[PDB]
Amino acid sequence: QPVLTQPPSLSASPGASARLPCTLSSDLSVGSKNMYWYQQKPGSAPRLFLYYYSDSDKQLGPGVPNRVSGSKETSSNTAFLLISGLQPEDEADYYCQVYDSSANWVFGGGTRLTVLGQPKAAPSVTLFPPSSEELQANKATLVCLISDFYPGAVEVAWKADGSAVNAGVETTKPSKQSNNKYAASSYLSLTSDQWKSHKSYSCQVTHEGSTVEKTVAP
Amino acid sequence: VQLVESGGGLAKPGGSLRLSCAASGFTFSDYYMDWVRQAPGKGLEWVSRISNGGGSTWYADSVKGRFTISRENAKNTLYLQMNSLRAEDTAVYYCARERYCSCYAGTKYFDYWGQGVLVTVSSASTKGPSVFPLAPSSRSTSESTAALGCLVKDYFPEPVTVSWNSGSLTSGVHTFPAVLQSSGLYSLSSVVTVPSSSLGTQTYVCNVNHKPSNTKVDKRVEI
Ligand SMILES: [Zn+2]
Ligand SMILES: [Zn+2]
Ligand SMILES: [Zn+2]
Repeated sequence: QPVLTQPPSLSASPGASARLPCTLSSDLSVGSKNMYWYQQKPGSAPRLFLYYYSDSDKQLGPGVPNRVSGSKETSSNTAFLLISGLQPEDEADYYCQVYDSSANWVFGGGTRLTVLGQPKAAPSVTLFPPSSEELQANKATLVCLISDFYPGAVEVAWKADGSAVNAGVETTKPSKQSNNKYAASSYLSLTSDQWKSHKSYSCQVTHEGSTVEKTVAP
Repeated sequence: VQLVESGGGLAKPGGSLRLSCAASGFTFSDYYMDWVRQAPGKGLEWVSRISNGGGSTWYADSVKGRFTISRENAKNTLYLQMNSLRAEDTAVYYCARERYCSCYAGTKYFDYWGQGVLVTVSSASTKGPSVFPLAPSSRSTSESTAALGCLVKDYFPEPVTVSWNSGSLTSGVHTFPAVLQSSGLYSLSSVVTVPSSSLGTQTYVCNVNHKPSNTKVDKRVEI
């Protein structure tokens, strides 16, 4: 079956051109294929980004800047999505697609485009104690919300009266936000008697060697 | 030009579901339509294709024999019938319009997409969430900003929609992606950051909607 091969991840410098490759399998010939590139940002549907057959047969998607274009390397059987003047706005997943009579719609695996040089940002941490209604149900969930950090790598540690907590912790992987910073959350599931049996609880977020800590008290 | 989908949700393995895509703002009977699929965290995979007249269908190998793409032009509705559902069928499903044209002769790219509906195939039971207020510690209320929250706890079928004050409070909302705990259930949280002064000027209620369990709760958060 025809295969469109894309790199899962690709990072480029701001103010420079990004060259997103899409190599077609030997079954197809790039010179004679309509290439369709789609853009997908987190939480939204894909949108048509660039239709490219040749230099005189381009078509940009509605709302797509003039900075983007296409290219073909026939000795590699590779199509290229070129994005000059790269900005943080251009961070998205880009999907390559062609049509074939056998396997009608064929998508590439997609490429996450990363724009480098974005400022580092410390995590903003909010710790919430269990609600009264939850306590009346004999349960207690501590909630720790971590937002607006860059890069997207944190690690959370829970403490109860300074002592490390191992059971009942569940932490999300980081997620891209609208402003290209990341968010993450950690939950401490306890019973009502485990809560109120300590003077306080701490959520401790480590980000590139620095640490932010919040505490709540029964 | 609108492609509004509906009909997702939870289905037991071997079960069935039907997806719908209502179209508006164009001659629906003039365009090819398609269903595209996206597993959580994975890429796009084409599922099905229907011509404008409806007499020509196309299916991907992973789907042949189990799904059926339909079209009702009298009501501008695209259908995706899904039988003998497998766990690998768990994904977000999109409808997409194929452009009309009449070697580059057929350009044929996907002009408009639907919003996507999540289908989850699982033997687990539907469980609606408990909604708990996340109230500040009265020390940030004597600061310049305060953070209010809602905890949407222990719901199995994704997704859950969270709004604040019936959609009228959007500036300063963080709705966090859900955590999947080892019990198989999901939990998410939402916080609004507001000026502490605003705590004396308005009330705060979060609108939590979990459609798979018919659980719609408007939770007041008092400080
Ligand atoms: Zn840091
Ligand atoms: Zn924020
Ligand atoms: Zn202890």
